[PDB]
Amino acid sequence: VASYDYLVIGGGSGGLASARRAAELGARAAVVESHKLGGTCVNVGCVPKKVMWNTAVHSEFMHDHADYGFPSCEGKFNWRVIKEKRDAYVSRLNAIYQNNLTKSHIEIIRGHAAFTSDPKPTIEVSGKKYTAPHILIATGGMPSTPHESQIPGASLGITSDGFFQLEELPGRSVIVGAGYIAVEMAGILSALGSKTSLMIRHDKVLRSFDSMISTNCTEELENAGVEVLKFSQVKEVKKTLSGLEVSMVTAVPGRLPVMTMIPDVDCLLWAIGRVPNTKDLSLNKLGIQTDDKGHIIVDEFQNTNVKGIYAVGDVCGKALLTPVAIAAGRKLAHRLFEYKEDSKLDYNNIPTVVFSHPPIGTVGLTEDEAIHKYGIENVKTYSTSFTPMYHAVTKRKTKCVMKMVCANKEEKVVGIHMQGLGCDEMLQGFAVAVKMGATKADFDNTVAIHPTSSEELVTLR
Amino acid sequence: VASYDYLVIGGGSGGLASARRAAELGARAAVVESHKLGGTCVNVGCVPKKVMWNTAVHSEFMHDHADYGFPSCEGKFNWRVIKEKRDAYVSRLNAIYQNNLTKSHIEIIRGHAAFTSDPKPTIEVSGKKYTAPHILIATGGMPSTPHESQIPGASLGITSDGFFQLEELPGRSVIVGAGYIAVEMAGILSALGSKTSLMIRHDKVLRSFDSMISTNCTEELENAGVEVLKFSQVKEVKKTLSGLEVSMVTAVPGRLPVMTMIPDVDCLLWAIGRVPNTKDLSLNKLGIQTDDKGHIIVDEFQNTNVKGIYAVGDVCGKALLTPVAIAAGRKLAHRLFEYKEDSKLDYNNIPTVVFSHPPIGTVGLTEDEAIHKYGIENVKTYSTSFTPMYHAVTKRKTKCVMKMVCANKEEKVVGIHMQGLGCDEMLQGFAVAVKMGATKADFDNTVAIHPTSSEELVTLR
Ligand SMILES: Cc1cc2nc3c(=O)[nH]c(=O)nc-3n(C[C@H](O)[C@H](O)[C@H](O)COP(=O)(O)OP(=O)(O)OC[C@H]3O[C@@H](n4cnc5c(N)ncnc54)[C@H](O)[C@@H]3O)c2cc1C
Ligand SMILES: Cc1cc2nc3c(=O)[nH]c(=O)nc-3n(C[C@H](O)[C@H](O)[C@H](O)COP(=O)(O)OP(=O)(O)OC[C@H]3O[C@@H](n4cnc5c(N)ncnc54)[C@H](O)[C@@H]3O)c2cc1C
Ligand SMILES: *CC1=C(CCCCCC(=O)O)C(=O)c2ccccc2C1=O
Ligand SMILES: *CC1=C(CCCCCC(=O)O)C(=O)c2ccccc2C1=O
Repeated sequence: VASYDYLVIGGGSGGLASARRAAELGARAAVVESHKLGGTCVNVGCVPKKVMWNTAVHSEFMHDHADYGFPSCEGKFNWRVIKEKRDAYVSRLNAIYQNNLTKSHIEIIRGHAAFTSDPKPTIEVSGKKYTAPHILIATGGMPSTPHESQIPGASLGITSDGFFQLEELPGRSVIVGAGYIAVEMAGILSALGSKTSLMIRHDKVLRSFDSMISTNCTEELENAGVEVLKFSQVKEVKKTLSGLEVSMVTAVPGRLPVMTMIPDVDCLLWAIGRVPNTKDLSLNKLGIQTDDKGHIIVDEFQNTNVKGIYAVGDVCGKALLTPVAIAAGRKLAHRLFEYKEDSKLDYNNIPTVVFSHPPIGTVGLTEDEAIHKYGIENVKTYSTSFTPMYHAVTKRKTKCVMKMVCANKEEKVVGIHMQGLGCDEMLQGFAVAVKMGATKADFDNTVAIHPTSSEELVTLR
Repeated sequence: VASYDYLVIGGGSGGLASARRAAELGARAAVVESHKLGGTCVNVGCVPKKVMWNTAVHSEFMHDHADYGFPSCEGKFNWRVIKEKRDAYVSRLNAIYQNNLTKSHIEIIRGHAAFTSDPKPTIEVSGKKYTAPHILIATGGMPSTPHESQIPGASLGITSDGFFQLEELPGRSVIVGAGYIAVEMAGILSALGSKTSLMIRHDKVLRSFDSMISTNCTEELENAGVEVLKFSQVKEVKKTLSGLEVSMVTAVPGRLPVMTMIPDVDCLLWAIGRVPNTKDLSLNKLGIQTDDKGHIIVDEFQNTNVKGIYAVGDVCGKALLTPVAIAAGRKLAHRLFEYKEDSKLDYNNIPTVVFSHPPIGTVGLTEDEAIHKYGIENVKTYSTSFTPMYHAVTKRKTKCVMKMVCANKEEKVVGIHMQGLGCDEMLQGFAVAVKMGATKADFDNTVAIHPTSSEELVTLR
């Protein structure tokens, strides 16, 4: 059996980040990947999603062209064109990167890995055994789809994975879900020309976000032309002559249930959650702990319940973002190969951007979370809403809302929430300030940059 | 004679800001304006400039419309259309603000103001004399134009003031200057279709900015189609049958000087600097101190050399920005009506954005300034350059450059400099962090937001 200092299962964001840092510290490592190196981020997540978002934004530009003094443009979008360019970009990334694994002298093991019953930490790929005193599980996850038994015909729908396989613009789309992936997909499809509906179980999207964001985002979706079907769930899906027929039940509180048949649907996209990839790792052979969802259980140092075995990224079910998987992986490498016992990722104040229209930026606690932690008596919030200057000459409008959540006497900034033009690139710097424990005084004592939307955050009344 | 509790000369950003708050604090102030209320910010500066920049940005992105999968869009810009909408927008702004002015009860005196003798601070406007225990001078400045004795025919050219009076797109434009106003005007004109040249005295633009920015900005201007005329100065201007003829002398080090006659110029714009408005204030009658340039000298509390008289804004020649004039003005009305010996604007680490293409963001010290203040041995810089993923599918390209200047062993961040897409809305948050005395560790400890350009600043190595 081949022996290494570090074995990483999964060549995605978390695995590659941890493997490369370990190698820089001298560790002899190998990465096991059953599919495409790069994982979800480059192949069916972050990167291709952003390219499609940039495309959707270009559609918004086409619409304001006349208002800005130019002759109107046609508007016939060609999905095939961007699809081909997007695929080429992903190919370049996959190539330019594989080179990095080579430069780091990290061995790549192609195939599906599974733990062996060997008393010593050992895995098997294809038919060969590999071992090491340190083994990292970074297998990520996958999109969740309903069972045929629960919702007959569910298999007729696609997920975000299928979204990236599309070669043409669906004429009519129905997205099921209220999370950020559901919101991003609905926004992109609608902006590019698809007659889009977003089906949600309650009254608003992004219910885990601050109330202001949940409310505002739902309203902007409706203003953009996305039909938000509230308190609705899919009961059945059936193939028709034109496409698919979606049977929906709407149960609004205070009203009676009603069934609706949505016809002529070209694309039914399920965006109801993610499930971890742990089913076939033979975790039981070592007694590796997981929850009833399949997530690997870990402590603050990413240790599983078994010595010498760790886990990071989507597989653990906490803060499912690329930079998080990367940071957790690198912090672990320093702990194991630089012997920094205190090296770990701080999961507090992790910033996130949702690429909606306009984009959302948030970091820290929501107003409700702050109230629960410090007591309503010790929480003070500042907020504002305005129409960005960009829309001064356009008929089409979007608004910008910002909220600052402060705690205690010194009004420590414990949360920042916003949606509006430019919020995607505006958040990072404010996140650094929040991580530093900035107070509102720190914000107010920073001179504003005029004229921008960002200056509103340092001039809150 | 008319008497008030606070007299303010100038109805601009610094004047209105101080007076408006003065009224708020229960003060009894009045403001004298010889021209349009609001000042440079709303009439011939910040706001209208940004509307024109947004228009230019629109035009630039639309050149990538076909690359993003849409049918090519023509680009015959109609200047008159935007001019009218811009004027209307400014009108709505003045009205909204005017409602807040009359609300705080502030007497507006029309006419050119000028000081008189009197053993006590007194001013006369159109024959009528006014006075008060506190007089604020906030007359701002104006564009500088060469004297006919120096450059014959110089009066044939316009300045930024005239730029905002333009009702048609000049076919051929020549902008003279290397500062940010010159850079912004050249970029807007060229983006909108004018055959544009930018004449500078040396090799690069923005020489007072960090070397990386000066170099990069000059290159981006050339890549955008702006002809940068280096080591060149205007000697004479003459009216011709088809516009203007600009006589220029070019003297590149190592080469022989040469005379060039630029024909068929439709618009010659002087952007060689600004001078303070104090030539007709008769401040000599009261011994008010000024420098050789005409700037009113003041201390940290904006006090002139004559008790009871203060000055803020562009007229003082330091940090010529709207938020600085506003803040200094508020901090003053604060001191004179709140009694806080420590109340004054901190002029350190003021952030600024230059609306070039792409935009520039900077705060803190340049690498050279830091090297001189801390010593080469105590300064370390981190920098990166990349092509934003927005261009992954476009033939046209712009780059993004970022530089972090650190000082001493803890690597305190004393400067951040960058140019690229989104940098205009990206800077504010980082400025808050720098003002807080953030170190590189603080930046690196903040989790990145992917995929964005802003995350590159927290992952520099
Ligand atoms: C549509 C979509 C949009 C998103 N947008 C964003 C965004 O804008 N920003 C952001 O920060 N995050 C975003 N995310 C989330 C981000 O992509 C994930 O958090 C990140 O990819 C997780 O990294 P990971 O390393 O845990 O797993 P993954 O990158 O999924 O990698 C796990 C790898 O392990 C391999 N593997 C699994 N089992 C085995 C085995 N037994 N043997 C060998 N190899 C195996 C897989 O094939 C895979 O390559 C998005 C996700 C989706 C789905
Ligand atoms: C083209 C251009 C673009 C700019 N872009 C930006 C930008 O994007 N961001 C930024 O922060 N800054 C920008 N600035 C700078 C900003 O506009 C100025 O810093 C700010 O307006 C200065 O405010 P102020 O109150 O000192 O003077 P001003 O606003 O110039 O006001 C002085 C007022 O006093 C009046 N006045 C003068 N003399 C007398 C007198 N004797 N009696 C009565 N009234 C008198 C004037 O007519 C005027 O209205 C720009 C400037 C220009 C020229
Ligand atoms: C998110 C992403 C990935 C997955 C990577 C984590 C790799 C980390 C490391 O080495 O520390 C890529 O593989 C990749 C490749 C080229 C360009 C962009 C990207 C990504 O954004
Ligand atoms: C820059 C600006 C100005 C100039 C003024 C100072 C106003 C300050 C204060 O009273 O506190 C405006 O007058 C104005 C009016 C409406 C909308 C925007 C603006 C500006 O950006």
